[PDB]
Amino acid sequence: ACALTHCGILHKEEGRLVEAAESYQKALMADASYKPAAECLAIVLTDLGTSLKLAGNTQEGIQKYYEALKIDPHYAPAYYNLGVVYSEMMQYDNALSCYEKAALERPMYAEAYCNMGVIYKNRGDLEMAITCYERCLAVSPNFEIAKNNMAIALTDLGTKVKLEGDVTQGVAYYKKALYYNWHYADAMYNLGVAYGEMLKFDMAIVFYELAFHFNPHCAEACNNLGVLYKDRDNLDKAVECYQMALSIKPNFAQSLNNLGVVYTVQGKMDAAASMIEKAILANPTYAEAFNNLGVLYRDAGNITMAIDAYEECLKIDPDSRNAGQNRLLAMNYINEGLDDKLFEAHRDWGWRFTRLHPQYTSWDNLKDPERPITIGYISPDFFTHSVSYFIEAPLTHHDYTKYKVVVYSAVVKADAKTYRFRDKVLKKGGVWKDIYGIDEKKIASMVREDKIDILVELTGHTANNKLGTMACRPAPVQVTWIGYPNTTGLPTVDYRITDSLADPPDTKQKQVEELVRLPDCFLCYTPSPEAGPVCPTPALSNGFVTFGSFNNLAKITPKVLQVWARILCAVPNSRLVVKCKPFCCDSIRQRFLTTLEQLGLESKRVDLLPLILFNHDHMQAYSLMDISLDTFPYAGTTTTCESLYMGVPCVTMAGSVHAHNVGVSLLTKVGLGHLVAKNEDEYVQLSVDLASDVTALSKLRMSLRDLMAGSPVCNGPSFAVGLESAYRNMWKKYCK
Amino acid sequence: PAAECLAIVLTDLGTSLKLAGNTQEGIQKYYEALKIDPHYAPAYYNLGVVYSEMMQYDNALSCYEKAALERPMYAEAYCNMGVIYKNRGDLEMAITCYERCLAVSPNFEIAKNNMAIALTDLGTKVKLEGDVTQGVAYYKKALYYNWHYADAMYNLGVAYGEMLKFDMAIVFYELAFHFNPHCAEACNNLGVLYKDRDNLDKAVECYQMALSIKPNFAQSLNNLGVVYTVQGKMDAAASMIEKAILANPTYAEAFNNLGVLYRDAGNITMAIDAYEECLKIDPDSRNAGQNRLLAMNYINEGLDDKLFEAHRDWGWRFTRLHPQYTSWDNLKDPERPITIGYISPDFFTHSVSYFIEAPLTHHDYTKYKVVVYSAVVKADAKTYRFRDKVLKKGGVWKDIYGIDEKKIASMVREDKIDILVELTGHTANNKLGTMACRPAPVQVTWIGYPNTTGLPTVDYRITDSLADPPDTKQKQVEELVRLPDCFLCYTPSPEAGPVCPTPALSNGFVTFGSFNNLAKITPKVLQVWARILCAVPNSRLVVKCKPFCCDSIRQRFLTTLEQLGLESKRVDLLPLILFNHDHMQAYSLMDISLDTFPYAGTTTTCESLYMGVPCVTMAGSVHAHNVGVSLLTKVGLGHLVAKNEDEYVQLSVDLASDVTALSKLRMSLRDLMAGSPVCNGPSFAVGLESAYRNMWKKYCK
Repeated sequence: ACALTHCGILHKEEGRLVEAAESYQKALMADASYKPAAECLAIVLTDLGTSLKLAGNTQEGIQKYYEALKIDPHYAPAYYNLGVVYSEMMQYDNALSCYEKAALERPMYAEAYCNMGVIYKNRGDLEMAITCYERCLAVSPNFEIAKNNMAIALTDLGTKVKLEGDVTQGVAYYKKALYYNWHYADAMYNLGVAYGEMLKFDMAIVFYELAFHFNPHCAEACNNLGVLYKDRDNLDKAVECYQMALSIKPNFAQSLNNLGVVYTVQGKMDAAASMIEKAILANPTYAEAFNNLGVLYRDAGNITMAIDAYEECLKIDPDSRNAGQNRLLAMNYINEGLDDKLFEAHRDWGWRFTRLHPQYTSWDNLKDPERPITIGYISPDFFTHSVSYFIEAPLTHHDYTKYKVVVYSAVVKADAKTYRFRDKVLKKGGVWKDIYGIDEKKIASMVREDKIDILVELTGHTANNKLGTMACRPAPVQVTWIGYPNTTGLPTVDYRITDSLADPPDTKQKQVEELVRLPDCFLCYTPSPEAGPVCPTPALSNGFVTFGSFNNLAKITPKVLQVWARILCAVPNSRLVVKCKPFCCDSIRQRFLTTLEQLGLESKRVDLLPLILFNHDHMQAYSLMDISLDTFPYAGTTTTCESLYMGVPCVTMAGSVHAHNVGVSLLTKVGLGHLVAKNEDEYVQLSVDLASDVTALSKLRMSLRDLMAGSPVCNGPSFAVGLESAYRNMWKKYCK
Repeated sequence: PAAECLAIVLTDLGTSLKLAGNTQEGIQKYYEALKIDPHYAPAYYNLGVVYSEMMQYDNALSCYEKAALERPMYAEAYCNMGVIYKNRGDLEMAITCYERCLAVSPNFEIAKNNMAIALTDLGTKVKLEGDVTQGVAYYKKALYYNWHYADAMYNLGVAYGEMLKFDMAIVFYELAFHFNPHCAEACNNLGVLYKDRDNLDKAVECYQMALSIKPNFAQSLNNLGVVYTVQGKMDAAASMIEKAILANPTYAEAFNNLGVLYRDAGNITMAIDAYEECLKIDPDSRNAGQNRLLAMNYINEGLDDKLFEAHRDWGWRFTRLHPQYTSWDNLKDPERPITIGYISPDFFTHSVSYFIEAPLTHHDYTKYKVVVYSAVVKADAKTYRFRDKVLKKGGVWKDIYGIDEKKIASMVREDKIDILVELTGHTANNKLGTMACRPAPVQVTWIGYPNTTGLPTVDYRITDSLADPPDTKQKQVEELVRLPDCFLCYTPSPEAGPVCPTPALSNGFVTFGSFNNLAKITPKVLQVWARILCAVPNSRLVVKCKPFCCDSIRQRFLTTLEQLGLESKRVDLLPLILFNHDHMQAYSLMDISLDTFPYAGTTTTCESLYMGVPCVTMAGSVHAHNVGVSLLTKVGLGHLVAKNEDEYVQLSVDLASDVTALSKLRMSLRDLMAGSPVCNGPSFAVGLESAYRNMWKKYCK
């Protein structure tokens, strides 16, 4: 048997398997119990079966493997090959059983463990497959394919666990996946998004960049990265990121929408329109694209089409918060108080939102009417924003020994003014909380944990508002004040602060909040220290009066254009300068000029200026004009204050709604009530009267800065006293 | 407008003159421009550049400061200020200048890169001060502006290694290499991390790469030498460590590793020399001191008091820099469930196991509650068998691998251990530092070391009256407690298999053999074995030592034997056998076991006697020498204990002269031992229990 076995081995080494197999079979006939001849015969039979498999004789291979296992069951590789055959024909139970038996006979044959793991993974049993790979690597820790499959399974498991809400375990699984494969793009991208979701943007960026580096075709990573840079106001990088995403996936609807948004912010209106329309074509059910289209139309002054786009969004997504709030905001630009339809719409939206949220019902605030009071101001606008020019007044002038100030800053990107506010608040003993990216319900929990007395929301239905916090009713008194000129539609909001001129006692505009009228002006402008000097009246050097307006375009309704055309026709050799951010786009400028021409006014006189992002020169630009014409039915607020502070008389119009009467309030309280028109005809008459005299106009210009500084509009202390008294009255009301 | 245009043209003229080498004329034209326009920033930028070129950094700073004041949107000026401050060492002002630069120009790639550099240097500084978390934060901020800044990734790897986040450290070292393949340090650290995970092949790859980048990297040379030592490539390890020593003569750890290699290779004298060099470089090197003591134990006949002096000195100093406890809440009760902790890292298939298993198997739990402190690095079926055996009887098993020593002592205190028994000694991965803390009221050493521990804090050493006779002259430290019977209870494995027929009966020649490790086979034992083999016609010696896997050691030993008068053909050198069964069966290859001196076998002698291979031993004046005397006498073979080399030779010749008697004795030896006190588990358990009780009584008194 020994000689026959060695002859068979020698024949096998030459690959002449047939005679070797015959020799081994003869040896088995000579001495069956010779277990080494049996082992060699099983080996040769398995080699024959493998050759037959590779030759396509799969059934003959099966037969040879069964023969081998009849000769030497212990021969694990025959079980391995049988398992492979069972797997290819999808007999997964037979395959797994064969692999398990092979692993019993040979527990160090890693490749079987890997194949079991792969098969189980294809069946969605990620945990079992992972265990199989783990034991495989316990047998051999360098086997590549097994490391790669372990990384894949770990990433799939981390994603599965994360979608169940355990973000931390998902992150741990992704980190382990990168341990088994440090250049697995999927793991990196998943980590990037998990980190981004948990307010860790720097790491998120690094991860998205790595994911793109290792997998250039991860268009999703480029899109996400562009979004993250956009939120950091690095618009150029966002532009490149989205362009790359579209170079990999031209029809990537998300990149189309996001790039459209970025173009909208930059004022490139035509490009924004084109990209959002492409997004709609790519995904007709992409509601957010409709919302962004509505925003684009609103900024371009096409309010009707903006409302239509928001309505399309709300038919596609009834719960779209952004569409509803932007719709209400857009309606505020054109609906003058005649029909109580806007108020009903706000009420209906508020009832829907109050259904979408369960508020609190009790408060632990000690009901002492005379104790000090904790006032929280909550807003995303504690940066260089219009609202910032007014909230600065109370933050500086509160008596902090009686009204403890808490600031909830949701500012996406701080700046020197945010830091200035925090420094003032902290130096006077106030709490400052940055709450960007924190769930609204967690905001409500925080507000309740901070024991606030009066919560003042300053945003209303504008961008990045926190009305979800207000719906929880975390505080015992909720107020809106300056960010929005109409009712918010929240029954949980108790009061809206105004004055007796913005909302006369006989106002017919219905609102849910009780109006709190301050004795003076409800606004206290804090002038920028960079305002610089007043320039001489241009009329003295140009000989002609230049009217102007630095309001937005959504506020300049066709009717305003008609009235301005009447003004310019009634005053020979006069000019109009209009500065707004979307004039950069040539198409919008052209439509605006054509609209003015249709009213019979020669475009040449009209100077349309785009926006120049520079505070000092932005404020100094009022040296280019002589008389500001306010817009209606949405009066200016900050623009009127800036005009007055520069010495430029500003003519406003009175109407039936708060947004219309804000200009009346400011002008009357600064002492220029003779510049408040009641109707379009008086508006024209007042403008002509101002234009007819230039020396008195120059004296007025030279006096206006000092007049305003001496007025209630700049009397920070008096405003603070009045506002504190109002708050105390609210508190006493609460105690009763 | 004319003044502005003239200033512009004069500045262009000055720049051309500078590029033409007329630097002073350019400076003069720039000053003329600044007289025509004190606000023309480009002139200020030029002045700053030239002032830097002449290394007049203060004027450059002042000029770029006027440039900042005139207009706050000169990104280049802020960048240049940051570079200048970085050059002066100040990183705060540099960071601030770069921050302004990025505040006016965010996408300024140069300013991002320089900000990343400065942030990484600052993180390194802050980390060097102690605050590692802030260092990590600075490195992450660096990876924000330069996500591919390899140095930030490497330094993160370092910090995570210090933080013990080994998986993240691996990832960050691999990324560091990917973004900078010249970072040989990253390669080295990655390999180290992989070695610590018992993945030797990857570690070797990493070190070979580190050396392919930096051939004279001393650290990588040392680490690769160590890895080859673990793999047993003696010559390779030697060469590597020698190169490391040549690259850095103050790399103490390289000397320690060289000493370990020499000791494992049996070259004890030069191993001692290497440890002395290490202790010359670092005097508190725990590893060098303990390896030195262990190595001295292999060749030191009791003819001096230098070994005891060295042990006492080392122990004294060690304890000196070592806080310890001073009070115990252990109830002073002589009739209670005294808690006895056994602490050791070698519970797996190790020589000690074959003896410590006996008490674990036969120990009255209802009186001496046993707690096990297993510091095993890698467990196995035998570890699990021991854990199960202890547990099913009510013992407490605690795995303590990878826990700080002081925390081990604290845990022992919370565990209310009464008698703490250290079973390791001056070997490797010992916990003698825990013993120095004296966490338990009684400290005992028994089987892990054959000589004094030198620590005064250890109270007792377990022995018998044969290994350490009452009149022994060896001065030690601990109090000798002599058990009545053999201090050892061997429990044979269930893999010993049958005793086979006598070799001398079938092969026609007597074969001597030894399974002791090579470190114990001192030349003085080779000469004696050569005399034995010359005295016995047609004799064969079989030696199986690990280091023989390397052919160099085999050749050297064969040459040494040939120089002594023994034909190398007459010498059978066997390497390590992979499996237990056949390794144990290898006792069929010899007729007589030869014990070594001045360090006898312990486990090997018991194995030789269990397989039927009569053993000849030598008496001496040290425990390690007399262990063989203890075993043979207690088995009943005291007539096989020589008193001198001449008696050793005579006994070996006599045993070889009567093949018949040898065969009979071997056929009887297994049952003789099974009936002997060596295999009388109950009697040993009773003796050890009585000894513990006596120790406790002494303590309470």
